[PDB]
Parts: sequence; structure tokens; C-alpha cells
Amino acid sequence: SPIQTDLLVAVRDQGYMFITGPDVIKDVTGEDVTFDELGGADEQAKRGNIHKVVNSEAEAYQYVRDYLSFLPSNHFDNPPIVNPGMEPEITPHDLELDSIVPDADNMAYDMHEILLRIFDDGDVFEIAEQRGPAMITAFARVDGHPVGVIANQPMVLSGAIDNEASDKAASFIRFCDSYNLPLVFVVDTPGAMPGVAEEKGGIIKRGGRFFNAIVEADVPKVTVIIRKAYGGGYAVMGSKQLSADLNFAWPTARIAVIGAEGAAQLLVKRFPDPNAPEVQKIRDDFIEGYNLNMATPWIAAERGYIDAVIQPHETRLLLRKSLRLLRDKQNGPKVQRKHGLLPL
Amino acid sequence: VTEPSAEHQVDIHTTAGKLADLKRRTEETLHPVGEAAVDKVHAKGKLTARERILALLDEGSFVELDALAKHRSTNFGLEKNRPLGDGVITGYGTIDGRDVCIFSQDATVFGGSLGEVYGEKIVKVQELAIKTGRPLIGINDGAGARIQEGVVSLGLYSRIFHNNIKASGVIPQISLIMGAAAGGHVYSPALTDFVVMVDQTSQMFITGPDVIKTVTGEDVTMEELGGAHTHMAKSGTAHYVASGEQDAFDYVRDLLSYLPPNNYADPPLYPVAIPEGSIEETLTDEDLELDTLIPDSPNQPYDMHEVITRILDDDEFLEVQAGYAGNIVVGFGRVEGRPVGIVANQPTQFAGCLDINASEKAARFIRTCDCFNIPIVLLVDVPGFLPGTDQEYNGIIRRGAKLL
Amino acid sequence: YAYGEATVAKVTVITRKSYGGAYCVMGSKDMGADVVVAWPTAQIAVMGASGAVGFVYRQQLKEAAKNGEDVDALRLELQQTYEDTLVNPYIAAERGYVDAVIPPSHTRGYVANALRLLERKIVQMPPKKHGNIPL
Amino acid sequence: DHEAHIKVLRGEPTPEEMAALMAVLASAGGGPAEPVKKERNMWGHPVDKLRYSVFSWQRVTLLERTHMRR
Amino acid sequence: SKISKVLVANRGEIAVRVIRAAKDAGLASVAVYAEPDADAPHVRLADEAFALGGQTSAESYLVFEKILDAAEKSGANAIHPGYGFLSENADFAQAVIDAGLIWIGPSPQSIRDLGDKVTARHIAARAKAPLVPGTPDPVKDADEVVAFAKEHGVPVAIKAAFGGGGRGMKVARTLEEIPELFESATREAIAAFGRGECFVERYLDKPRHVEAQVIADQHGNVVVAGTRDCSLQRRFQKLVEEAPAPFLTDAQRKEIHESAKRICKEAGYYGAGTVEYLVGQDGLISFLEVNTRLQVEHPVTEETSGIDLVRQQFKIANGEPLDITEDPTPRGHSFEFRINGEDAGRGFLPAPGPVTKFVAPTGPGVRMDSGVETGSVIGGQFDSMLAKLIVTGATREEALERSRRALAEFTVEGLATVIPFHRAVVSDPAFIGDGEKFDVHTRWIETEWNNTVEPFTGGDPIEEEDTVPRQTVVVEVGGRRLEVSLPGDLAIGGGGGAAAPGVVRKKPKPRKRGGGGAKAASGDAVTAPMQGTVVKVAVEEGQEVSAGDLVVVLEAMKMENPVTAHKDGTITGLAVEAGAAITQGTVIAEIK
Amino acid sequence: PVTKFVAPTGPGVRMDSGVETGSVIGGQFDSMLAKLIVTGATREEALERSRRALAEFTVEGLATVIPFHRAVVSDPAFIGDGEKFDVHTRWIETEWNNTVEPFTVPRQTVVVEVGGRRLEVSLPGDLAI
Amino acid sequence: VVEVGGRRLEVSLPGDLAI
Amino acid sequence: VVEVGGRRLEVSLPGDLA
Ligand SMILES: CCC/C=C/C=C/C/C=C/CCCCCCCCCC(=O)SCCNC(=O)CCNC(=O)[C@H](O)C(C)(C)COP(=O)(O)OP(=O)(O)OC[C@H]1O[C@@H](n2cnc3c(N)ncnc32)[C@H](O)[C@@H]1OP(=O)(O)O
Ligand SMILES: CCC(=O)SCCNC(=O)CCNC(=O)[C@H](O)C(C)(C)COP(=O)(O)OP(=O)(O)OC[C@H]1O[C@@H](n2cnc3c(N)ncnc32)[C@H](O)[C@@H]1OP(=O)(O)O
Ligand SMILES: Nc1ncnc2c1ncn2[C@@H]1O[C@H](COP(=O)(O)OP(=O)(O)OP(=O)(O)O)[C@@H](O)[C@H]1O
Ligand SMILES: *C(=O)CCCC[C@@H]1SC[C@@H]2NC(=O)N[C@@H]21
Ligand SMILES: [Mg+2]
Repeated sequence: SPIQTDLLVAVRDQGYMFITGPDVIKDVTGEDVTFDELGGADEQAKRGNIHKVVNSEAEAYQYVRDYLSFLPSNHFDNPPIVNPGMEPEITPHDLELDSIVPDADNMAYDMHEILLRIFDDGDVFEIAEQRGPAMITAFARVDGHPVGVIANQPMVLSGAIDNEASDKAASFIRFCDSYNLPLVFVVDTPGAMPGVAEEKGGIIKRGGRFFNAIVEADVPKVTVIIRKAYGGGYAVMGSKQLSADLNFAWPTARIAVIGAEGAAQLLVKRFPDPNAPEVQKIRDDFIEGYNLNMATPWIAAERGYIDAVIQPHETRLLLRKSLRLLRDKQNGPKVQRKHGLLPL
Repeated sequence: VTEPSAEHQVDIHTTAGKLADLKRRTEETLHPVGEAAVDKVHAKGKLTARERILALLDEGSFVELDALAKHRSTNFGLEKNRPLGDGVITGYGTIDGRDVCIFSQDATVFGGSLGEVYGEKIVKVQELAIKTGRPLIGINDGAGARIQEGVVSLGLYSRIFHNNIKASGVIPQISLIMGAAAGGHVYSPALTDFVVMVDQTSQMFITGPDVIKTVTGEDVTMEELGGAHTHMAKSGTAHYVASGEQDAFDYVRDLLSYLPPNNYADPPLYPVAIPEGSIEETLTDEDLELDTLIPDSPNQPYDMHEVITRILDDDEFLEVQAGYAGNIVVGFGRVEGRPVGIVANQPTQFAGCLDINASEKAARFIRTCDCFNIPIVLLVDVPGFLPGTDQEYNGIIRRGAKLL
Repeated sequence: YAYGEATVAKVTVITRKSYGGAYCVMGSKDMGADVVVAWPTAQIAVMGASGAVGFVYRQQLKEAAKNGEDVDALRLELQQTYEDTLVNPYIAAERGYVDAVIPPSHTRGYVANALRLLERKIVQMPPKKHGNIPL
Repeated sequence: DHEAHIKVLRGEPTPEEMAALMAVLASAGGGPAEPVKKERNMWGHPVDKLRYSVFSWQRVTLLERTHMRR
Repeated sequence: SKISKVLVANRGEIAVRVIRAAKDAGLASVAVYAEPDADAPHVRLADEAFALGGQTSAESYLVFEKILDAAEKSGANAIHPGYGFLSENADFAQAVIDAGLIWIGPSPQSIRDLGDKVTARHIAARAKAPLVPGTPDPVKDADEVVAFAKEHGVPVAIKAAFGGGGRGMKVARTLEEIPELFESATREAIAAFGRGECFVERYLDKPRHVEAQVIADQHGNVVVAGTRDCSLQRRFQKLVEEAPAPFLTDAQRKEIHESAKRICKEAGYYGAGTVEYLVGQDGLISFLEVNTRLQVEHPVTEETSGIDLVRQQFKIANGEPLDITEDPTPRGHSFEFRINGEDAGRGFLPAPGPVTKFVAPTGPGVRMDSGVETGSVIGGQFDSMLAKLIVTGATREEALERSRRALAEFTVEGLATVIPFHRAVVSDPAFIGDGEKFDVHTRWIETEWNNTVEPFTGGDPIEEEDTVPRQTVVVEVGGRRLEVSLPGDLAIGGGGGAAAPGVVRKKPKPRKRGGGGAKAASGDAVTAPMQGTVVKVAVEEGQEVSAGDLVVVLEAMKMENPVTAHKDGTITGLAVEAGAAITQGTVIAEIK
Repeated sequence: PVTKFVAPTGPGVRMDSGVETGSVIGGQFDSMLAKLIVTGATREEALERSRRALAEFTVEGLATVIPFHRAVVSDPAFIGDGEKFDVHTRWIETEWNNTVEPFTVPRQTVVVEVGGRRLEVSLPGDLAI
Repeated sequence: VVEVGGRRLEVSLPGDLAI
Repeated sequence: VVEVGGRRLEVSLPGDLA
């Protein structure tokens, strides 16, 4: 019954969740396992069965009050509007965004330093922090209206979309759609994780479900691209081709099928091994030309795949303008039916 | 190594350099075929496609979409000239505090002729308007299809027309014509709800004077063929003929002030305080001026505006198609703040008879009000239909049945 | 308006010309024609080659006149090259605006197939009280 | 205390000039805008006037939404 | 030769000050700018300019090759270094002379000899200036330091032989403090300056700081153009400065005017400069050191003595003799205030930010030397000083009264400044004095000023009532002008419309992470807390570290900020190298 | 309209002004704007400083005497020939070469009595409150 | 009546004072 | 409540003056 609900909050060292207890596991299957290893709050949060873990019941109560403060009472009614109209001019906090992205593409940064600045205040209320921590799913407010924020976290695993980041985003997108919250996508990702462990973990279906949820959702969809948007990362993170309504990039954005290093490996594997430094020199030249040309905002802007390239400081007020326009979005033409089927 | 200030560009391997590169690319979009063309348009006394948008929209409200777009044609050497924006400016903004979607075609880029990317930009902003349920304003100049681009340009015309048909009766569509709209450029205006023209600087025609001369011998100027006066008084296509571009924007804002944003939103009522007491207790001297209006002879005409302006609030009345079929007057007003459409016989023309042109004028106005839930008030003073074989042979039966 | 509004099955057979705005009006694909086929003789173009060449080659046709050359024979050579290049069904088929170019005898087969499959079309407009046809 | 007050940001009026200012501003101040008895009355609401295809998703996201939103 | 085209190898207010001198000389002026300064007022003010590129000073204004290449490609014939950066780098001064350009400054050897403060002390003893009881040589070890501390008593200071900008000194009040302070100051001098050499001397608890403006000549002439008091210092840098030095006996005054000239004579100095002095509460003078450059505070001596001290540098670089023969008398009194982008309510920490407004004071007695204008932006790469305000009056009390006006007229917005501090001190009795002495001294701001300045918050909404929109209107009542701010949700006289749609209002959350017990520190990543330059990396890949251990030092605003481990673990993925530019939130390493 | 007003600053300059960026002027008042004061140790130095400061002074949106000032501070008639200079109270009109090329709602009111005071109160014409 | 700081005052206001 | 330079000044009026 709990696992059907929209939000599970567990108290650490007190809340536990498991089907079969240690004793029955032991005497049926021989394994030794403590309650923490089996179904402790932190373990089930990392496994994504719990949405929040707190140190006390009072903290759980306050987390519930905050969570409910972003939501309507039901599918039909409106949410509460909190502190509308603040800061209508460009602020120093907006102008701090022009230099927040580091100069080198191999660097990483905490995405929260962007998220705390592009919304109405620091009330970025994060959900399922521990599940798939390469992805942030949070509530925020724009001009006092709540929105759901899906943002990559370059600070973790280079922001690659793992199995749990995928299913976390899919679940949060469907929830936000059910409660009519606009979706804001903040993109900085190399795309899906490579590797046999993620393949066997199901990355094809979990990505398929993320793609399904993003196309299914009817709410306003607005996208801001920060640096990398490669391959399936570009597609899944609210691409215009996947029905996102308005798409903006910062001038640091890089939109491509694959990053320069990957394209350089596919190029160089046609040569012998790099025993001759001409091979190294060709890689270095190719990577510079690619980062000047293919891996830039400018091709997607020239083709209209993104609607504008914006100065970073514009982002907050441009999100307000965009979501005021999109307030009455009606998604269609769509054929009503029992339901849309989903990769399972 | 050091570089002189006028030459050096901030290193695009840095965030600050990429930001400066964005500022360069943005600045280049203000004059995409060079400032000599902007100067040439000002010397010809006209606003540029960007200045038109910024003069219509509320100041600083404009957000531009696809600013950096370029065409991708390689036919007949077009790849050698790829001006930013492809010669149409598109986006959204606010008029009088209500949000609207806008495009404005730029005659300086290939004569404003429609290419593939130009069409895709217009389609994007049409779809945005339909999807949001907000008015669409199109500002139109253009020498039709961009002939070096193939049938692709006709495909994009077909898509633009199909979107105008979908949006028909869903969102208010307003067309400003501010130059020569030639060929396919004329059919989107015709499919929109209201057409505003500028009285000497704008024309619409399907086939140009040179082809008309070749096929018929009729030697006609482009103004006589497609001018704003022609499309008001003769063809009945234009809804307003502004004395200038600013007057056209003022009329478009007046129009938008009566309309709801879409067919399901509530109309924009002004706050008016209703005075207490009976209808007979609340007669003003301006009402009492109506009791003596009607001449004693049943056949002596009078100006119906003397009724319209007295029953409307503030006497304020936005007449539509004022120069066409003057035997019927149609237009917007307010009654206690509620928008209304007036449809009134005008005794001073054809003694108030109905004819073909008045019947079509009133029929489309009524159906436009009915789409957008605007109540209609009819002021009736009609002796019959206009007698004549010209009316019979031109179809007064078939086209009078439109107003029924 | 009538063609773009209509939601019954729509089939277009192009037999020689479909030029300019009349291409758009007479059942273009992007107006929502369900099946478009063209006969081998179809001619789909922005405008007739006479008019097109005089515009596209303005540079050459002014320059040759200032050189005093046989501008008339140059116009005929350019017009022939344009007609042979672009005034055919194949540029529209390449764009996919014609779904198939067919032997004319296939017309009844393609039509009957389309009409048999499209007797119910699952298509819709935005909700409205009614449209606002230009009247 | 957390109310937003009127601030005389510049000047230093006497209590008579304060009283004049307040009596002017207080009688200029708007009346019962957004009135307390704005009843619900959905009779003939525009959303019921529209034609909907039998499968139109706007039957969910417009019609039902508009009737049920409270 | 004579200067014709001069390159000003510096930025900001001093760049404009030198360009303005060049214009007042008819010289052609060449500027240079780093990438951040591509829009700075001096680039517009110069007759010509060149972009060095590079974001940090270390890859811009400090690069000899880039500055010499700018002078060559511009065809300049003279270089003025301003102050800071290369202005006291004797190796650059040499490279400028042997590049065949007029070095507008003192000769390299004089810069070297005065840059070694111990060689400067040997020269000052030769010149027989008064020195504080202190070691005449570098000390060997703490055992000698304790010996001296017993032979000449306590309190005692340990000072680096090459330290400067306020870093170089630490003091013991007691004999037990000597060992660890000697260890620290030794290894910290080795780290910051390479030269670990230190010397030890008696410490004044509450000294005033006084200096002579010296003009010196290739023809062997020297003039004391004036004197200044600079005792208002926040760390060991100045903030408010006076000319002439107030509240001194004429014995002290003349002894300064004598010993400064003797020091210049013995040093062989030429060009502009200063001799700094400390003055005790006992009234005893001691020589401090000689700055081999145009000082920041030349303007107050320009206003009181009437000399254009930069144009004098042009004359001296031309090798012309001094056309002033003797020490000019003052004709009034002047104060300079540094307009630092520092928050006095937050420990005078500097902060970058936009200058969204800059309305300078004007009019009676007021001079503004601003390196900034409305719409300028300050990043964390260069010192916080925006501008200098100089105010003069016919007597110190009138100059203070004018300064009170000017500082109340000054408005700067968008970033924190020390202006609220200047507005306080121009009204604090400790600095007004009793008519014959101050209570201020070079530790007064950090210990005995009442820091009543509340922290900067810009325009941010902080409390619930700040969130309500406001309309500000001008009203006349009885003809009295009032400015009245009306809340948008104002309701009086039974009015409605407040919170129209059912708005909720609450105290908005600060734009920072939760901050209770952790911020990012809940994770493994170490992230940079502000924009800066990674000037030191204190770890290597794979090192085990413990909470509190130093990971990197970020230079920002030329302040050094340590970034330190929040947890124990293994340094993994150390992403940065010494000298890298870094941004707030950038991941430095994972402690994993 | 005084659409821009960048006053000169720096060494040896004082500015006393009645206008700032966004001010307006009309013929009912003096049509003066400001007074630039320049000083030095000598006449020649003060002229050098003036030849700077008058070029640093930028004013836009209306015509000003600044180009005349910039010219006259350049004129050997006005530069001292040691112990004399040629200018006179007719010099601008009769001797200087003037080659400079030419430049190319109502508020609400209420009358209120408060005790013995009579007080007009006047307010912006559109006060929403 | 208006009280300003608690000091009682009386204010006479035009028969058409609004906005 | 009205503030004059931030000095508080409670003011009282009849409950209606519109
Ligand atoms: C009621 C309402 C209900 C509503 C319900 C709604 C529900 C609906 C929801 C809707 C759901 C949405 C559905 C989804 C949306 C779309 C998402 C997709 C976009 C992406 O997410 S986009 C990823 C980025 N995309 C790659 O990495 C590929 C490439 N990157 C890789 O890493 C790949 O793993 C791989 C294996 C392909 C690379 O490896 P390789 O390319 O296979 O091989 P190689 O390069 O070694 O071959 C040699 C190469 O040289 C050339 N060549 C010359 N000679 C020969 C020769 N003789 N033989 C072969 N090749 C030759 C040639 O180019 C060849 O390449 P090739 O032949 O082209 O492959
Ligand atoms: C279905 C739609 C079609 O079939 S379009 C067929 C008609 N279009 C035409 O090009 C001829 C009719 N009108 C014109 O082009 C005239 O130029 C109009 C629009 C009436 C205005 O004349 P005017 O102001 O003198 O312009 P112009 O002839 O000097 O041309 C100026 C620049 O614009 C260009 N231009 C013009 N029309 C087109 C077009 N349809 N396709 C492509 N380019 C076009 C001209 O070539 C010229 O550019 P440029 O100066 O040669 O670089
Ligand atoms: N012997 C001393 N007794 C007391 N205070 C001293 C003594 N020497 C220095 N100080 C204090 O140290 C401050 C800094 O002077 P110091 O010469 O040590 O460094 P500095 O000013 O940064 O040097 P530089 O000008 O060479 O860069 C002085 O203003 C004074 O406050
Ligand atoms: C740094 O940003 C440029 C020079 C400013 C610092 C220098 S240090 C030595 C001088 N003394 C001072 O207070 N500022 C000058
Ligand atoms: Mg010093």
C-alpha cells in the first residue's frame, strides 16, 4: 500500500521497509542480512523506494507540510500562489550567472548554484535526493507559481543519466503532469551511461520510460541548456522534437550526437595505434575543430531546434515570461483512449 | 603576443568569450543585410520589420524566437547569401498587458519572399499561438514565394494556410499589410479575421501588373491594382485603411481591446458602475436627444451614427470596413463595459437598402462576433433589398442568404 | 478554407500542371491531402518557366543585353534548361509532396485503395463554435 | 509584526499634514475590489458551446477541467 | 629621451590618473587591458589601447612580454607602471630600460636596495634616520629572538625581510609566544616570498602612521612636496588618509622633512616616492620603509601643496631638473577616502558585483578619481578599489564638514562598499579629536571603532513584508513635498483587492543551500565557495586527508581564502592545478 | 532633453550643475546647465587641464557652448603671449573665428481643511492605491 | 476625525473627494 | 501604521472613508 503513494518519507534507524524479514530469508535461502542491509531507510532511498529520509518524526511532518505547499488539493484545483512578483528587475544574483559555468568542458560544478538563482528564491524543494543522484527532481516557483524542475547534476557521474536517474525523472514527470505543474528542464549531460552493468540494469527500458513520460505530459515544458547536450541526453531532456514548448540555450551549450572525445575515438580507430604522434596530433586538431563547429549552440540555433541563445542573466525573467505565455496550454491534437501504454 | 583593441576578440575557449560571441551574433541580427538597407527603408519613410514589432508590442515585452536562423538552399547560388533570420522576425510579447504572438516579414531580405526557413519560423509561431490560445498578429510584406527555392516554398505556404484554417474561430487573427503582399502572401491575410492596410504604402495582389498586361492588355499601376483604397472600396477585403503605420498599430490595439484571447476565455469587461433606479428615472439629456432624431417624413434619411454613438458608452465606436458597403455600418462598442458588436442600417446610403456587399460585410462581422461570444445589437431601418438586374445577375439571392 | 477544413478522405491526382498558389489550393499535401499521386506528365513548379527564368537569371539577361548579345536565344536556352531541370513531378516527389508518381492507368487502383482505407479518419480540429470562413 | 506599511520615504510632515495626507489617501483608496460574493454560475459557459470530436482530449483537459475546477 | 607616447601598464583609477596626466602633457596615451577590463573607462579615455588577453593578472598585467609587445606594437617610447603589479618589479624595470623605453620610475638598483628592507635599514642608518630599537641584522633563531626580547624587552614583532601588502608581520606580547610565531612566520615567509629571512624589533601598540611625499631628481635635488597621515587602516592597508599630517609638533614635522631627504640622498633615489614613518604615543618617530612608486594617496598632497606629482614624474623621466626648489607650504587640509567594494558590516570582506549606479559627489572642495562608472562590473580578479574621494577645506574642521556632506551625497549601488564606514568615522569623536590629538591608530578600526554598519543586502527581500510590491509616488501636502511608498496589497477604508487571487506571503528563503550542518559537504566533492584563482594546491591525487585540512587556496580580489576538507577520506579526482581560474560551485576534488 | 550628461572629473576639475542625465530645459529659465571650473599652478597648466576637461565633458540631446569652449581654449588669441592676450568684451562678436558646425497627465488636487489649517493636497493624476 | 500619533484632529473633505 | 523615515507612527481613522 505505501509503495502506491506519491511520497514516502522514512525516519532513519526507525523506518524500515521489506517483504521478507531476515529470519525467513536466513532459513529459506541461507543468507545473512541485517535490517539495515535488507531494507533500512538509507538503503531503500538509494534503491528509490523511499523519497525522503529524515532524522526525526518532526522533520518528517515539516517535510510533508513543505511538499504539500507546492501542490493543489486534487487533480482539478489550483495550487497556492506564494510571494508572486518579487524582484522584477535584473539583479546582481541574475548577473552572477554570466560567469557560473567553468571555462573548461572537463570541469564539473554543483547545479544547485544555477537552480538557486534562476527561480524566484532559494526554495528549491528537492525530492528523492539520494535516488539516482546524477539527476535533480525538485519543486520551485516562478512568479509564485509552482513548477517541477528536472536538472542534470554534473557534480555526480559527470551528469550521465543512469538507470535510477531515468526512472526518477519518468516518475516525477508523470506526477507533475497529473498535478498540472509546468516542467522546467535544465540540461547538462553526456546522455545515457555506458556499460554492461547498466545494460543488464535495464537502461534501454528505463530511458524508454523517461522518453515516454516526457512525450506523454501535457503541461508546459520549458528547457534551458547549460553546456553539454549530447545524443539521447539532448533528446530526452525536453527536446523541442519531443514536444517541449520553448527551448533556450546559454552560449556555453554544446548540442551534438556525441562529444568531441567520442567522435575522435571513432575517427582514430580507423587508423593504427597511435605509435606515430601524427595520430595524436590528428586527434588534437579534430577535437579543436569539432569543439569550434559541430559541438556548439549555433547549428541548433540556425536550424531552429532551439528558439534562442540567451545571456545567462536573462534566464529568470525569461522563464517568467515564457510560463505566463504557456499558462493556458492545451496539448493536442491527441486521441482520447483508455491509456497510453508504457515500456514495462 | 598582444593584439590591438579594435581587432582582438575575447577567447572563445572561455565562457566570457562565448558570451561575447553571443553578443556579436545578436548585434548582427539588427541589420542582417547591412545598415545601408535600414537607412534605405528609413529614407523611404517606413519602419523596419523589427521596429514595427517594437512599436506594436508593449515596451520590453518582446521575446524573439529563431533570431539566428538561416536558410539552407543551394539552388541558383542562394548559398552565397544567407542573412540571419531568413527575413522574418518572429516571437511573442504583450499588448496592453495581454500576451500575443507576432510575426513581421522583412522586405529587405530577398524582397521578403517566403523561403523554407522563413515558413518554418512562421509555422512555429502560429503553432505557439494555437497551442496557447492567444491572439496572433502577422505583419506582411513580401514578393510571394522565393523563386529560387523550389516547390518547398509552396509546401510552406500550404502549411501556413492550413494553420490559419485550424486557428480560424479559435484565436483572434489580425493581419497588418504594410507593403506589397504578392502571390501566396495574400491568402494568409484573407484567412485571418481582420485586415488592416496602410493607405498608400501597402498593396495586395495575386498576379502582378506585368502578367496582367501580358494576358489582358490592361495597363494598370500596382496601386490601382492592389492598393488599400481598392481593397476597401471595391474588393471588400480590407477592414481598415490607416493613414500611417502608427495609426494602423493604434487600430490593431483598439481591435484587440474588444476581443477575448480565445473562444473560451471571458471577454475583457471594463468596470462600470450601474446607476440605480428605473430606465425612465435614469434618462440623460443625451438620451432625450433621440426622441427628436427621426425625421417626420418616412423617406427623409438620417445618420445612424447619431443612434450608435448615443447608445454606446463614451460615444466610443470602432467602425469596421467603414469605407465598404456604406449602406450598412458594423463595428465594436461597449455597453456598461461589455463589448458589443453593432450592426446598423445606414439610411444615408441606398436609403438603407441591403445589397450584396452589405450582406457579406455584415455576415462575416456577425460570424466573427459569434465566434468570440460578443453580443450583437442590430439597429434596423431597412426598406428592402436594393432592386436591380445587376444585383440579380451577381447573386443577391445566394449572397443575401449569407446574412440570414 | 473548404479544402483545409474537410475531414473526409481526400485524394489528389495531378495531371500536367500544378503551379504556384493554385498548387496550394488544389489539394496540396501540407493542406492535408490524404493521398497525392501524380501522372508522368505532371508539372509542379513555383511558376511557369518563362516567368521563372526571367527572374532567376536577371543578372545574365541584363549583362547579355548590355553586351548586345542574342538575348532572345539566351532566354530560350535558359528556359529550356529550367523546364528540363525543375518543371516535372520529381522535385515534388523528392520532397515527398507527391506520395507516388504513377502510370496513369494505376489511378483507379490508388484511388479505390485510399477510399477503402480512409472511410473512417481519426482526425480532429481544435474545438470551436464554428470557423470564420472568409465570406 | 510582518505587515507592509505605508512609508513616507522623504519629508517630515506635522501631524496636521499627516492627517490631511491620510484622509486624502484613505478616501482615494479603492473600494471592495474582488467582491466577497462572487458566486459560481456555470450556466452557458463558453466551454459548453464548443464542438468537440468524440475523442477530443480537450474533453478532459478543457471541458471536464473547467466544470470541475473549484 | 623625452616622452612622446607613454604606455600606462596599469588599470583602474590609477590608469585614468596617468592617462589624464598624459593629456595634460599633450602626450599620446596607450592603455592596455586584460579580458575583464575590455569595457573599463580607461580604455575609452586613452588615445590608443591594446588587449593583453588573459583573465588573471598573472597572465595579463604581470606578463613582461605582453606589456613590452604592447609598447612595441603601439610604438610607445615610454612606460609608466602605475602602482602595484610590476611598478616595483626591478627585473621588469631593467627589462624596460634595456628594451630602449623610458622607464618612468626609479632606477632598478634603487628598487632592489629598497625592496630588501634590511638593505633599506642599512641605508636608513647610514642616512642617520631614527630607527626603533631592533635587530640591525637578520636574526638566526628564536633563541636570539628571546635574547633580544629580554635585552630590549617586549612586545616584539617578527617581520619578513621581503613581505609586503600587510602579510609580512606577527607580534608577541609575551616570551611564551615567541617560538610558534617564529616557526609560523618563517615557513609562511618561505611559502609566500621564498625568502625566509626575517628580522625582529620592538612593537608599538598604538602607532600613528605618517609619511613624506618625496620628489627626487636625476640632478641630485630632493623636495618634500608634503606629508600625510594614514593611520586609518583596516587590516594593514589604508582606507582614509590626510594631508598635511595633523596634530604634530614642528620638531617632528621638520625632523621628517629632514630625514626623508637624507634617506633619498643616501639611496640615490630619483622620481616620485615616499618615506613612511611610525609615530608613537610617546611622540618618537621611527622610519618604516620607502615605497619606490607613486603612492595611491598622492592626491591629498596635490590638493594641499599644488604640485602635479605625476607630471613631475614625466619631467623627471625626461631628466629635467626640478622646477620646484624647496618644500611647498600647505594652503588647506584634505582627506582621501578609498571606495573599496568591501562590506564593513561583514569584516571588510571584498565582494564582486555590478555597479548598477555610481553617482559621484561633486561641487565645493570635492574631487573624484573613479576607475568605475555606472554599468561597470567588478570580478574577483582585481583589487576591490572602485574610486577615491578627495575633499578639501581651509581647516581640518571645515574639510571634515565638507566630507560629511560629500559622503552623504555619495551613492553607489549594486555592491557593498565602505562608504557607510566613512560616513561613520567622519562623525566619530575618536577621529574628530580634541583639537590637538586623535584617538585613532593603525589598529583602531579593527578594535575600537563601534562597527554599527549592518550587513549589505542590496535590494533583496529578506522579510515577509519585503515581498509586497510597492508604488512610490510624490505628494504635496500644504505644498510640503513628501515621497510616499504605498504597498500594492494596501487596504485602508475597507478596501479590497489585496492578495486578489488568494496569494500566500511568507519570508522568502535565501539563495543558499540549507546550511544546517552541511551545504555541499553532505557529499564527497569539495567545491569552490567563490570565484577566484587556485593559487595554491595543498594536496596530491590519492592523498588521505582529515576534516579541516587545507585543500586549496583561492585568490579572489587578491584576498587569499583557504578551502578546506569537510570530511576525512582519500583525495580523488583532484581537478585543478595551481593558477587555474575557478568559479563558485566548481568541483575541486572528491574526498572519497 | 538632456538625454546624456557625463560630467568631467579627475585632477583640477570642479563641476557645479543644475542638470543630470534625463533632465529637461525650456526657454523660461536661464538655459544654463553647469559651470566647469579648472585650476592649476599656472595659466598654461590650467589651459592644458581645460583642453582635457572640455573634451572629457560630454553632453547630448541639446546644443551647448562646449564646442566653442573647446575651440577658444585652443586659440592663440586667448593663449597668453607672455604678458598680454588679445581678447576683449567684443572679442567673441568681432574677432574670434566662430567656425563651429551646427547641431544636427495633469496631477490630481484636493482642497482640505484640518482644524485651522488650509491645505491643498496634490498627487499624481493616476494614483491607484 | 483622524488620530495622528493619538492626537485627535478633524478633517474637512470635499463632497466629491475620490481617488 | 505609517512610517516617517522608519519612525513608527500609529494613525487611526474611521473604518470607512471612501
Ligand atoms: C492518450 C495519450 C497517450 C500518450 C502516450 C505517449 C507515448 C509516446 C512516447 C514517445 C517516446 C519517444 C521515443 C524515443 C525518442 C527518440 C530518442 C533517440 C535519440 C537518441 O537518443 S540518439 C543517441 C546517440 N547516437 C549514437 O550513439 C549512435 C553512434 N554511436 C555509438 O556509440 C553506437 O554504439 C554505434 C554502435 C552505432 C557506433 O558504432 P558503429 O557506428 O556501429 O560502427 P563503426 O564506426 O565501427 O563502423 C565504421 C563506420 O565508418 C563508416 N564505414 C565505412 N566503411 C564501412 C564498412 N565497410 N562497414 C561499416 N561501416 C563503414 C560508417 O560510418 C560506419 O558507421 P555505421 O555503419 O554508420 O554504423
Ligand atoms: C506564388 C508567389 C510567386 O509566384 S512570386 C512571383 C512574383 N514575384 C516577383 O519576384 C515579381 C513580383 N514582384 C516583385 O518581385 C517586385 O520586386 C515587388 C515585390 C512588386 C517590389 O518591386 P521592387 O521594390 O522594385 O523590387 P525589385 O524587383 O527591385 O526586387 C528587390 C530585391 O528583391 C528580390 N526579389 C523580389 N521578389 C523576389 C522573389 N519573388 N523571389 C526572390 N527574390 C525576390 C530581387 O531579386 C531583389 O534582390 P536583389 O536586389 O536582386 O539582390
Ligand atoms: N615596528 C612596528 N611597530 C608597530 N607597528 C608596526 C611596526 N612595523 C610595522 N608596523 C605596522 O605594520 C603596518 C604595515 O607596515 P609594514 O612595513 O610591515 O608593511 P607594508 O606597509 O605592507 O609594506 P610595503 O610598503 O613595503 O609593501 C604598518 O602600517 C604598521 O601598522
Ligand atoms: C591590484 O589590484 C592592483 C594594485 C592595487 C594594490 C597596490 S599594492 C600596493 C599599493 N598600496 C595599496 O593600497 N594598493 C596598491
Ligand atoms: Mg609602503
